[PDB]
Amino acid sequence: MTEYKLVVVGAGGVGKSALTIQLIQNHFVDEYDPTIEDSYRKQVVIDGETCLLDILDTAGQEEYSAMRDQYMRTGEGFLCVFAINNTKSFEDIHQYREQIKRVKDSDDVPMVLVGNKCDAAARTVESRQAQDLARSYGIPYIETSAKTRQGVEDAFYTLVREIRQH
Ligand SMILES: Nc1nc2c(ncn2[C@@H]2O[C@H](COP(=O)(O)OP(=O)(O)NP(=O)(O)O)[C@@H](O)[C@H]2O)c(=O)[nH]1
Ligand SMILES: [Ca+2]
Ligand SMILES: [Ca+2]
Ligand SMILES: [Mg+2]
Repeated sequence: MTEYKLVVVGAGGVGKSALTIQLIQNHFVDEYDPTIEDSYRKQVVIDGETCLLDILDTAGQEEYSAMRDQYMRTGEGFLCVFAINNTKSFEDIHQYREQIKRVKDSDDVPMVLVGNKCDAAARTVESRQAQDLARSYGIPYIETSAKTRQGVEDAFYTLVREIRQH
């Protein structure tokens, strides 16, 4: 069966782990335990193909920025996550997209932009602003909530579909 190596990146606290755990384990993690580097595996059927997803959940706390480079090198596609109630996390995306281009040494890496926490009441990043950033990179934008599970499968499965176009 086909294996896809996916990496989830973005600032601290935006919900990378909650998104991943919703996908893999079908529950919402309410507490905040910062991640170092965790890996998950799951067999799924996507568009009639039996796939193995190997997901690397990375640290957003900038103390681990150096260790991240070597883990990210093996990734085939990246989920770049910000939170729609955290303007700085959106402004930080550009940096993660530069780190990816450095570790992969390529300008054409499969990637999806994810605006998480779309259940939150205090939105400061409008959908149009994120669509414009995604358009500049040539990638899809999807909004998610790890809390309600909205968009979670869509975000990960769209990333697989992007890997398949490359
Ligand atoms: N309301 C809401 N809260 C969320 C959502 N996703 C994550 N959270 C909450 O935000 C906090 C941080 O989530 P977490 O997934 O640990 O963030 P992270 O990006 O993995 N942090 P780190 O980079 O430090 O590992 C948790 O309290 C979690 O419940 C969401 O979609 N909606
Ligand atoms: Ca819970
Ligand atoms: Ca985490
Ligand atoms: Mg504004």
